[PDB]
Amino acid sequence: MRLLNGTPLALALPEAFLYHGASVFTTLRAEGGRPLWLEEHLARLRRHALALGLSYPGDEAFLEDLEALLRAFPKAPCLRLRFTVGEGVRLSEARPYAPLPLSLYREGVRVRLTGYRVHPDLARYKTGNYLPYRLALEEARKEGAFEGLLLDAFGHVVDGSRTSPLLFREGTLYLLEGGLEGITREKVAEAARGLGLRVERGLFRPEGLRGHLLLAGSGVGLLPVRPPPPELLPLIERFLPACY
Amino acid sequence: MRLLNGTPLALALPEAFLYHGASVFTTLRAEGGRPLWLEEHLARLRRHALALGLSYPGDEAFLEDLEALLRAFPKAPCLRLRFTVGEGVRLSEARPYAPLPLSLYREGVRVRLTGYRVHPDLARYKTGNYLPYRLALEEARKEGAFEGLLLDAFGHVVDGSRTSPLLFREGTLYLLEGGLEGITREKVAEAARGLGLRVERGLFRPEGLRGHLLLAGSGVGLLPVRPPPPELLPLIERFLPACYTE
Amino acid sequence: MRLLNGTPLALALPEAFLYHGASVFTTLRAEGGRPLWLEEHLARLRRHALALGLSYPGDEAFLEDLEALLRAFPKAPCLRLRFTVGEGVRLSEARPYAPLPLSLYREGVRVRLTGYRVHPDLARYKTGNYLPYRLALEEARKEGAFEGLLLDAFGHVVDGSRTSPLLFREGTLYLLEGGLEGITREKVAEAARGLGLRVERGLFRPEGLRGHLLLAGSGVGLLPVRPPPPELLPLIERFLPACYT
Amino acid sequence: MRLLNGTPLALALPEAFLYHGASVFTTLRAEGGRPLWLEEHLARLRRHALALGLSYPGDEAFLEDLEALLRAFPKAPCLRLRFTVGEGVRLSEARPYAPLPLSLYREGVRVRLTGYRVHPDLARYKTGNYLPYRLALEEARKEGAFEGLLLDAFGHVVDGSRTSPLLFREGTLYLLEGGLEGITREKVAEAARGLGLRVERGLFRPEGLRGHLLLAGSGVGLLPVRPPPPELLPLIERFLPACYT
Ligand SMILES: *Cc1c(COP(=O)(O)O)cnc(C)c1O
Ligand SMILES: *Cc1c(COP(=O)(O)O)cnc(C)c1O
Ligand SMILES: *Cc1c(COP(=O)(O)O)cnc(C)c1O
Ligand SMILES: *Cc1c(COP(=O)(O)O)cnc(C)c1O
Repeated sequence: MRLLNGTPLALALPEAFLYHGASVFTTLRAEGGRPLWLEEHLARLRRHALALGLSYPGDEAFLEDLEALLRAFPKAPCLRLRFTVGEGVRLSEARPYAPLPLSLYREGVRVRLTGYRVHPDLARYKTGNYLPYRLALEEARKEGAFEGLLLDAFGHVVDGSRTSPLLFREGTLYLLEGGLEGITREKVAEAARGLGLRVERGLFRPEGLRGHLLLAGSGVGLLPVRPPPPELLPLIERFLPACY
Repeated sequence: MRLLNGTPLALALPEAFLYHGASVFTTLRAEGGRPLWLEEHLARLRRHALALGLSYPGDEAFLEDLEALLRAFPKAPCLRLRFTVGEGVRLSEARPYAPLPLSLYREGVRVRLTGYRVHPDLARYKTGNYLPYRLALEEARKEGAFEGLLLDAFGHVVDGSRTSPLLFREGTLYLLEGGLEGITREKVAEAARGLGLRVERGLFRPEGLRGHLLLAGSGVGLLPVRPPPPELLPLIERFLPACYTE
Repeated sequence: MRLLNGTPLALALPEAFLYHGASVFTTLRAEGGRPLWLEEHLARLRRHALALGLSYPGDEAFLEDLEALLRAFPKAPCLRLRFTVGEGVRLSEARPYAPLPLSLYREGVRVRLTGYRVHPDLARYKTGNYLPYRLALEEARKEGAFEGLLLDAFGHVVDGSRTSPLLFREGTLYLLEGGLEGITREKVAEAARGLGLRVERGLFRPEGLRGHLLLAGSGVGLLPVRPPPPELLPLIERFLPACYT
Repeated sequence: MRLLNGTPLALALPEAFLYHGASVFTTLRAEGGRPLWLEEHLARLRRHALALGLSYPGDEAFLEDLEALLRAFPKAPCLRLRFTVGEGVRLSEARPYAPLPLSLYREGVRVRLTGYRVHPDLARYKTGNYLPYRLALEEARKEGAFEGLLLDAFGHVVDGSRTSPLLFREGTLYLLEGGLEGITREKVAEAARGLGLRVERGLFRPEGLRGHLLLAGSGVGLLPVRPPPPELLPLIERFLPACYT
């Protein structure tokens, strides 16, 4: 017997999935009824599932799900999509996307460096064990900061709770190493190279983070921390959600 | 809109609970209708919930649940119970308990040391972020072992996937630090003192594990790794689940 | 008094060089009497010596040793040269180069990912503290592989025991950071860009080694791990040791 | 062919020993001709050699060397000895011990905390890859510190260049983890338990080194950093080298 808030509760989702965070996921934005970088997301999700010993449902199954989801909210310019894989479980959902105010891309947001660490074994996978990231964001919100930053076991700053951090300093856009290989950040790097900007990767500690931070992710595009450097205005423009 | 395996889904539990493993829990054994260390489990569960910013629904609600569960199994020699807290979630469940073979407590089990780590910030809490522990047990079982052991960031051996490791050498019982403070382990410590055994806590590296390993947990009692020494027979007896056919 | 294998011995070398691995070095290939990338090798040896507080004997001294070594092996199609610097020690040596079976450049070799680590302070320098590299190669050879790969303290795969690893995917060549800045790897990178390929540098975890691996160094040129990707065929040709004639 | 400073040098020592720091070693003190803790030193040298794939030649080969060495000091003053093992290499040596000023065992010495790291794999062994230690000691000596301390990859303080650190705080003697398990430090730990003191191992950061630091090593015995705490006076006296009368 199993009770939820006093009331008997039946089956539905497997225990591993519900009780143990035993899943991998990804989140995409759809714009004009077209998901951004669908292939990249499915290729990553498949890699993550396989690395954690989950069967991947196959692209066709997700494409099928997408046929229904894309029409779920006809009055919204954009959608937030989530694709989630667990043993016995393909969970695909959609909700209206609510863009940040444009003024946040012009004026920038704040970040909070937290003391929370990524998992040494899971940090490179987008998994249901998300508490360290949720906790980091909770800490950040406690100061109205937009994003919280996490560390590895060595004290490097390696990730945001839901965005990938970049640092612009000297003449150079740096991608912080050590965390999730974010799709948005790789596209940003690609676009920055495409514009003749200097792009490099590096492992950073908090004391090395001098210059302008930015945050990339499927939920936000490219979001500057504090007022952006002028050199990156066009790069930010290019990744602004098309949702106004 | 949500689809489960292609078919629409009216989701019963909150998003974060399912998607983020955002929960704390505890698992208890009941013997002949009586829950073991109920006070300690509810104390820990509240402590873990408060540490992780999750609303605790109160002892009474859980004790209400408990009566119902116990009523559903009036004949069961033993039960495994589980109490889980998330935001907007009070989950309480019970199912028949089945013991390990009695010989295991005499002849002992195998462990496998794995390369999986606990989370630096959540290791002390019993949370829904339980994947490393799953992976550790999966590795152990692949290798024909009963339990998989996990490391901290520095390579200390700090936990089992669902049991708490102890080391016994000469006349002292060591509790290995850096993992979950298991309730069973603390009880085992308590009983060992009462036996005229000394008890110390420390951080141990694999090579520091000289002596007899044992495993403590709510689901097993106290289980020796390999045959136990007779200095521990008393302790093994005391914690052996009272759950074999009448 | 010092006994070597029971026999009293007056040390020809200073204790630091011998007991403590206190040296920097480089190994070059000479092809038909001409050293490959001599300028690069000597500039790096100087940089490394100075970085570690070792006095550098000057290029002219090694140039003189080089000629002396060349004179000694007038027939050899290729030579393996080692120039080593320690305090009060210039050591220059040569032996005939032993070319790999030519088919390895077509069929590729195997690598073994090992658990050996490079040193946090010395990974960037080519030093006589070389035991972790030898141990990695030992393990690789015990497992039937050609090269062993080493990690950094953080878990990235950052080096091979005597070659620099490269990863090709999609249409970009990645140089693995964290280990020695090899001369051959830099040359391959420059050549790859000239062939129209994108080149990127990053720290990679073992798990992240998706695509084709290759190995670069003065001892091998550019050697593929398993059969190469088509895109890199011209680079394998360009860097092939000219040592089969 | 090898050239040493332009002059042909004859083989003598194998490449791995010579160029790669591929050795394990231990250093002993002898007082009146008998080496302290000879069995422990030899047992450890054997374990270190085996762990690193180096053939250990047997205790008797070193004992034969020892007899040869002792023959050349009939006077039997204190001796500093070193036993070194590489592949095809057994090196044994002895020279007069140089005692520290007696005053240092009551006054204590200074240490310098360096940024040099130990090697992740080799920190637990006493090997020829000794450059980080050398470098740490050189830094210490620039400011008149007796010893330089080294870190691990996390920033823990895990060893001295040639001595093992201990920390005494409340009434507990701590052995700093992460470096070589010194013979002297284990002996000290044993004697400390016999005095009814508690002894624990701990992994320490620089912040956490509050209390009395001490250094243990086959050369120095037990050597305090700053004046020592009274509880430890008997241990300093037990381990003070018998090389002053
Ligand atoms: C999703 C996520 C990101 C951003 O990745 P994208 O693929 O750009 O959406 C960054 N960090 C963490 C921890 C994430 O979960
Ligand atoms: C539950 C659990 C234990 C055992 O704790 P008890 O309170 O004795 O039941 C040990 N390790 C882990 C990881 C656990 O989840
Ligand atoms: C010498 C060496 C290489 C190869 O470098 P090159 O300069 O290309 O010859 C690669 N890795 C290690 C560890 C080396 O010592
Ligand atoms: C030799 C040594 C010590 C001291 O060891 P003993 O066995 O006590 O002589 C401490 N640290 C390092 C790095 C050493 O090499």
